[PDB]
Amino acid sequence: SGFRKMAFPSGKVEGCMVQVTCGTTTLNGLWLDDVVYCPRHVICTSEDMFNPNYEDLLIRKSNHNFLVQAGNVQLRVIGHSMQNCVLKLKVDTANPKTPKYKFVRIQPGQTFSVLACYNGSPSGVYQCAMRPNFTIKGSFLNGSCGSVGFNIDYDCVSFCYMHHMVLPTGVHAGTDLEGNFYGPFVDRQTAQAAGTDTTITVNVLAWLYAAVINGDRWFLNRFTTTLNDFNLVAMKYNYEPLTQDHVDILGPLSAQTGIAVLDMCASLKELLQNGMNGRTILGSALLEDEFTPFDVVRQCSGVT
Amino acid sequence: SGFRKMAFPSGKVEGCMVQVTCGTTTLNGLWLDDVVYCPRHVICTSEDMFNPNYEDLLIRKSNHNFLVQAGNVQLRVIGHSMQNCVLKLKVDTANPKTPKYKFVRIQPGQTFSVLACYNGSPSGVYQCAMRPNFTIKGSFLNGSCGSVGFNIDYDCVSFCYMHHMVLPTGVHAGTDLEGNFYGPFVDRQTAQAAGTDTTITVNVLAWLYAAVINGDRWFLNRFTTTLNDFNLVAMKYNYEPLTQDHVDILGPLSAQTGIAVLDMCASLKELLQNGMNGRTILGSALLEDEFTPFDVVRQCSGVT
Ligand SMILES: Cn1cnc(Cn2c(=O)nc(Nc3cc4cn(C)nc4cc3Cl)n(Cc3cc(F)c(F)cc3F)c2=O)n1
Ligand SMILES: Cn1cnc(Cn2c(=O)nc(Nc3cc4cn(C)nc4cc3Cl)n(Cc3cc(F)c(F)cc3F)c2=O)n1
Repeated sequence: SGFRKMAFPSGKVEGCMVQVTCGTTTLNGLWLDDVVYCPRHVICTSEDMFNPNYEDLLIRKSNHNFLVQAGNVQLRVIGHSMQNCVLKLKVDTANPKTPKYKFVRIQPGQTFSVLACYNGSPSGVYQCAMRPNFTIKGSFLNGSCGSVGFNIDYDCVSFCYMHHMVLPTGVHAGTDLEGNFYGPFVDRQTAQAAGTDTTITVNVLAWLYAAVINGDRWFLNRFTTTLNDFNLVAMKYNYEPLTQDHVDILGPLSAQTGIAVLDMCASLKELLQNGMNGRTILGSALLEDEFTPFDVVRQCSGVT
Repeated sequence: SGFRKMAFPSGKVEGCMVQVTCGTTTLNGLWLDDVVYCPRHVICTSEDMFNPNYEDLLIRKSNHNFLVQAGNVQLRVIGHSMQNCVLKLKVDTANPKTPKYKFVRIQPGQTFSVLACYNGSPSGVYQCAMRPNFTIKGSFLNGSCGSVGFNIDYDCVSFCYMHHMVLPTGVHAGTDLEGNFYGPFVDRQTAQAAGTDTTITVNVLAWLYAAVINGDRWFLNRFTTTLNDFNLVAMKYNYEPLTQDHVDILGPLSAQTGIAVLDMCASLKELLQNGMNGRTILGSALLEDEFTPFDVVRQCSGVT
């Protein structure tokens, strides 16, 4: 009962966060086994940030230029290498708190938990989604560079995001853990613009199901639509088109609830055209698109 | 930049969660030093839950009736005692992962993070507020009894909530860690009703400040009101009355923003009377009342 923006427990990640300083530039890094992963922007002095030549800056550095602090313990840098936009600092000590992990790239519309960190120190946890324009609507202040996003699958942490920068619109941009940006951005301190964002339709439908599971039923009706008639309406309102694979993903919720996907699509059509008229769904007055079908199952049926 | 429902990192609590079984009844408990704290409802068999006589049930038990599992490790119960609605199971091993901690009772309107647990296993983290009617709007399934709420002050975990039960309306009720209920509830499986809830006015004002800090300014105006004129309007709309101490708490946000509290109160007056007319604030179409003034400072200025 109830429905909240729920993050994954963050303890397994917290013991991996460290602080990385290179001269007067400092940010967060991720310590797994005997490697520390962090944004390569850390080798920039303030003069280099606008237009860095990262290959040039890196060859001018040595291992002792890199200060890595894990709490009070200092870690000895014994090697360094660049992989796309991340720096890999080999250290002399393997992190005894290394969880089982993997590096995965997520798709637009998927959700993950962020551990926001400052000076190597975990500060807070929240859930967000990768937007279709490859930015996230995070909550980050100065000093959060290197903070990570992750999911938990049983025992295993899947890292999927490393925070790099803020865009002029206030949204955030970053890379996967192999250093490849999400979206068309580059790691330099310039004004870069995001493409126009759209609403994640399958998620809105997942959330309507969650509402029906929690006793909000006022928006349902008899009608059924077809994919094509729906998608014609979706596009007018800046919603991602719906596919057959989307419909199939919503299968478990369809079953548990007794409402066909195309049945629920007709309700969504109505909500889009007529609005909500001061009514709320799951305590919201807007259609919420940052819960996936898996988030709903996890919170309305049970997974630990 | 950005604004999210942010929870505290949960790692320090996660290593304290255990599973407590007494016959066929099972729930979560909190292992600190050599004590395990859990809801006393665990000594009820299914027949006892409607109208337990807890003093009777407890004397009929012995230490070996209590199965406590910390992951795979079983803990040896060497003593038991009841304190109001919580059971204290003394065990033979002190939890090596015990953080610095304290037990504090929170006031209505304050916020805290919940670690929702099942079978002793941490499942998710979210932030919520204690409502003025002493319930919380949580997200909990069967098996979450004993889950805890907490805050973090530097190094120190302040535990403030132990989850007991769900009410017919879908909201949740629990105790502090000394076993005293929040609100007029009792730990038995009967239908109990909550008092009528109200909106936490000081929090709504804290959130309007957060919006101004993040560039949402459309709702501001010239007018100033007085406490008395505002409180006259607040009460018509089921808002908690505002006090001088509330005004003082909003001091830091007033300063950082250049907008007097009574200035912001006039905007809130307008929003209450005219509504928002399809505009949003911080991505919400409702006035949000579950961020305290301290939550806003923490997320818009910086505290780790
Ligand atoms: C407001 N906000 C929201 N998210 C962010 C993230 N972020 C950040 O934390 N820091 C950045 N630049 C740095 C300045 C430094 C000054 N010192 C002493 N050390 C510093 C280290 C960093 Cl990383 N930036 C900007 C930024 C970071 C990049 F990694 C990048 F490739 C381009 C950029 F423009 C930043 O966005 N701040
Ligand atoms: C849907 N929901 C939302 N929150 C809750 C919390 N909660 C819970 O998890 N369990 C409860 N009763 C139990 C049944 C058991 C069956 N077995 C085998 N073991 C059990 C243990 C418990 Cl605790 N309840 C009900 C409940 C729990 C109390 F602690 C109480 F004092 C009165 C109550 F009515 C419950 O609300 N479920």
